[PDB]
Amino acid sequence: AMEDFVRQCFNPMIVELAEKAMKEYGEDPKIETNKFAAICTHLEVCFMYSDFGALLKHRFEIIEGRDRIMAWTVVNSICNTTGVEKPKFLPDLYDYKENRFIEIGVTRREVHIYYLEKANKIEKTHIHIFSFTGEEMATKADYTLDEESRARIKTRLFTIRQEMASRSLWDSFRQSER
Ligand SMILES: O=C(O[C@@H]1Cc2c(O)cc(O)cc2O[C@@H]1c1cc(O)c(O)c(O)c1)c1cc(O)c(O)c(O)c1
Ligand SMILES: O=C(O[C@@H]1Cc2c(O)cc(O)cc2O[C@@H]1c1cc(O)c(O)c(O)c1)c1cc(O)c(O)c(O)c1
Ligand SMILES: [Mn+2]
Ligand SMILES: [Mn+2]
Repeated sequence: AMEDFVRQCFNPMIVELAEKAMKEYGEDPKIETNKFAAICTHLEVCFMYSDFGALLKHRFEIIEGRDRIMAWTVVNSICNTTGVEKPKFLPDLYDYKENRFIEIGVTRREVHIYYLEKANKIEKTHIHIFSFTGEEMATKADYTLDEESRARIKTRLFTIRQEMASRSLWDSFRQSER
């Protein structure tokens, strides 16, 4: 059962944020278990990406995984102090070094298409897509992180993928992203 996997594979904080998020949108984590696990994955990658952070003490501000009220407080704080334009939707991070917001995507399809669907849904937000195929794609080929950091994100995705596969959950998870 994909539900049981999610609760074994991901830390309880991540799992809880995934539930809250699904319920906010009216979805039952016990029925839409593939989506449940997708959300956990997007969450964990955002935090991983966050935790990689010479000059600045914390290079990234984390925005995903917060209640919307705090998310916008943090986003408006950053905007009102750095002067950067205010997004129309909440992104996932802010980069203090490059002074821009980042929208992380995670797909189990080919990056190039998911990238495009993301970009259309936003415009000054830097997009960075990962996939379970091991690929990635970022606006203007600027991957923000070093290669050490990205490889760790990619390992984690592949680690999730093998643990799914071993329990035959993978192929469903792969097909459900429609
Ligand atoms: O975080 C994911 O969902 C968030 C919660 C959510 C939901 O509950 C229902 C719904 O209609 C939309 C929805 O948008 C949220 C979301 C936030 C993101 O930052 C994001 O990149 C995204 O694809 C989406 C997510 C990410 C994914 O990458 C993904 O494949 C997935 O199935 C889900
Ligand atoms: O609801 C506030 O905090 C949390 C965030 C939040 C949200 O994002 C969307 C939503 O549908 C409800 C919602 O409730 C949350 C909340 C958290 C609590 O710990 C709590 O006791 C509560 O009554 C509720 C809140 C309300 C306020 O009126 C307020 O001034 C404030 O600073 C914060
Ligand atoms: Mn987000
Ligand atoms: Mn995202």
